[PDB]
Amino acid sequence: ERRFLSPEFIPRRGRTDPLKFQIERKDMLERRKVLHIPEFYVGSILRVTTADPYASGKISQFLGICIQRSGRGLGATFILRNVIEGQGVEICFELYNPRVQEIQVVKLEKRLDDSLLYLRDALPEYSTFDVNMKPVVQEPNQKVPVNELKVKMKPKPWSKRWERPNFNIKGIRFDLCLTEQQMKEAQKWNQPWLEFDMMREYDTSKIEAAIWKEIEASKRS
Amino acid sequence: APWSREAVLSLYRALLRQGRQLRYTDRDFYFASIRREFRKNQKLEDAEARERQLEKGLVFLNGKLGRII
Amino acid sequence: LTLEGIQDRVLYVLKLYDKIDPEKLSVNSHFMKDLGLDSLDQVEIIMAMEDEFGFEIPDIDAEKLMCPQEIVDYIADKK
Amino acid sequence: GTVLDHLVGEETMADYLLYTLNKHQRFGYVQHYGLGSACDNVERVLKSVAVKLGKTQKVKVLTGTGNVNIIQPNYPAAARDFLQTFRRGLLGSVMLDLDVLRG
Amino acid sequence: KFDIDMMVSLLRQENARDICVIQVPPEMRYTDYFVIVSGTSTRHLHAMAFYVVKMYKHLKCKRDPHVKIEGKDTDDWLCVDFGSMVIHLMLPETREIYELEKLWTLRSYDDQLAQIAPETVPEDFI
Amino acid sequence: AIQKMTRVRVVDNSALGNSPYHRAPRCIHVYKKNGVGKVGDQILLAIKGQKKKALIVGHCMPGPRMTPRFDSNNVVLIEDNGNPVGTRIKTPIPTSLRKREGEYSKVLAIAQNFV
Amino acid sequence: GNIYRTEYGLKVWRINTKHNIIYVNGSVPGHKNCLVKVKDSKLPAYKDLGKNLPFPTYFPDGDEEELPEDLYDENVCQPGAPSITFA
Ligand SMILES: *P(=O)(O)OCC(C)(C)[C@@H](O)C(=O)NCCC(=O)NCCSC(=O)CCCCCCCCC
Ligand SMILES: [Mg+2]
Repeated sequence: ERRFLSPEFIPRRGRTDPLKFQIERKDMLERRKVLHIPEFYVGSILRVTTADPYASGKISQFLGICIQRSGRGLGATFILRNVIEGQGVEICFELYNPRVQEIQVVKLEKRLDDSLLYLRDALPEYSTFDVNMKPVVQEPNQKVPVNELKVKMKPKPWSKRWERPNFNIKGIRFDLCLTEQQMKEAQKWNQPWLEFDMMREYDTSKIEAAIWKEIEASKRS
Repeated sequence: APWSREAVLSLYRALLRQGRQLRYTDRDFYFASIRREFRKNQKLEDAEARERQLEKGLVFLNGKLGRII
Repeated sequence: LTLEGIQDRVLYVLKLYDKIDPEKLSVNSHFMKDLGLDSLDQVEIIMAMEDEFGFEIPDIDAEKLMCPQEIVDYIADKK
Repeated sequence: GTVLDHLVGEETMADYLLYTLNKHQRFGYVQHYGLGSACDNVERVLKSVAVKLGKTQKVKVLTGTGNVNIIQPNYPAAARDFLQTFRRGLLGSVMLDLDVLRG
Repeated sequence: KFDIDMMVSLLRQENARDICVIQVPPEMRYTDYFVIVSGTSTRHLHAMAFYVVKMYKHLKCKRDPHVKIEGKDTDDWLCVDFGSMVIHLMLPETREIYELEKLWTLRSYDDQLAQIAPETVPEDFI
Repeated sequence: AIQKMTRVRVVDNSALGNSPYHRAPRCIHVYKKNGVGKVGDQILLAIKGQKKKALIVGHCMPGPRMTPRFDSNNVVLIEDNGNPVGTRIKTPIPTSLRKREGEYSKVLAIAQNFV
Repeated sequence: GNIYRTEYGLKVWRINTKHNIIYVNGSVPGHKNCLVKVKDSKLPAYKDLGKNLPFPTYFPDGDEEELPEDLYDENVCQPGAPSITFA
């Protein structure tokens, strides 16, 4: 019995009044019951159908791999990346924007890293996907598959120093692109005291329970 | 050299069937455009590019990507 | 209908053509050498007469017409 | 050499000097660089010159997937050497005002 | 009602040669009807351009916004884009240079589109 | 996104835009008050010893939401009056040129892909 | 900072009757959970616009009817409304 909560439902730490969060979540549940938002993680293949305002409201389609799920509240967004014709594109879709017609999970999967921003510097075929690929079936009551793919990287320089410990990336074959001295040099930025700093961990266990009660209460009503 | 000669003439007259049924565009230009298009794409002797011209002619007959009326 | 009205209409629609030279127009006008017509030209002239005289002629026989005598023959026995 | 070559671009007069050599039908560069035969494609001539002298440079090329660093024959080095050889006189005498002289 | 039926009729009295109308499917996400008009002189396309917009503004449709003439400085090519209909008034010589009929009927199957080389991603040397 | 001395990628099939040395032309002037070029703005290119005007269709800099973001800066060449230099466009281009005010119907007609 | 500043020309998109919440357009000066004084706009273009507004104020106790839960704008798309399809 696995239950999943959308990441944007958990508010960021701060001094914001929880009453604002309650009203924000009420708008989500009112919007969610109209447009179904399927469960997906970073690395899943998503096809999003929207309407273009300045093209006589014609139906739009875009397929790509999710690489980032940031934002909070009704402004939550996810980024789909794909290579069309040989040129890579990225679109930052909005979950609760009424322009969105439907969201379909072509392939539900998880990657070894929380964010796939390093795919920009990776090889092109690790981000290129067929636009009209047939969605695959997901067995009910089954654990979400986790992809252990270790992509191959283009030669340096990169957009960001992905090998530094702060990024904490476990989906890159560093030995095929960086020498042993380079790895040791990047180790100088490691901060072993961060993982043991008890005062910077955010405990959301008492918060997710409150969110779940609100979600089910609205559905019953 | 092509898939079959009979198909090539069959599609050419099939285009004229559509041209006879059209309403908006000019018949004189439509008839002139299709004939001169065939005049240059023939006698190529490659036996493969003419097959590429066949499939692009086929989708023109279907008109699922664009239809001239 | 009148058999005479068939052949005269057949030759009239042939005389309407511009590129070909109306030098010899008999029931046995062979277009390959007299007029130098290719497969496209032979197909097109069939549409040049079908639009005003026809509407029951498919491709299964139009590829082997080869002479103005037999459209008169093909029209006569079709009606 | 009355003006600096960099402000005009070493490639533009490499083709122009190649153009004048073809007009004079001298072809002194063919045996100097060991080229197979006289050519008019400026980029291919510089490719042979860079191959002949083993000059390679890495550059950034704008692709559809981003910027890629690839190693290519050093065309500016080839153009500069090719220009210097002509100025030194190893490519034979030249006359750039022949066309204006005849009319 | 401002539509293609009146659009073609308004172009008849302007001696617009080689009128081509292409039904654009909604999957193309550009428009519904694409029109190509050939002219004889630069004044002729301008005369057609002013005539069609004058009727468009005067006849109906106060709600939709007005349309500007596109390509006034360009003598060879002129265009005007309405809400769902777009017209490209160009000289026949420009039509041969800028072939537009096949592209809007054949998507990525055009002769020039098939002529261009695909993405190569230049490789390293030696 | 694009400013003076910024390398750009030419997407149309113009003979001018094809570089045999794989050398990318760089912008020398941006036709705007602030000198910053977003999608749909007009700039100047110094390409192959010629000062040719150009129109930018995509940039690597992020823009507004629901707007596609390219990983490369794409340009299309146009004449001094507005006509495009190249004949057709192969790489996908944004559809926002319709909403923007300016001369964008020429490039859209010769464009192929929409994103 | 720590000084009084006023922002003008802010319209009201939505009003929540149950929680007494006003949805003013844009950003307003001050941090979160700060007290802001609100009043009608003083801009000359927005004068003589209180003809239909409550005067001198709204009296829910004496009102003949009960206000809806949320008062939206004509242009505002409701969260429960179907997805917008443009013309
Ligand atoms: P016949 O039997 O004498 O013909 C035989 C010929 C034509 C001489 C052949 O030997 C030959 O030379 N070629 C055979 C076919 C060929 O070369 N190409 C196939 C033609 S298909 C084509 O051109 C696509 C049509 C698309 C229509 C676009 C029109 C646009 C108008 C707006
Ligand atoms: Mg950077």
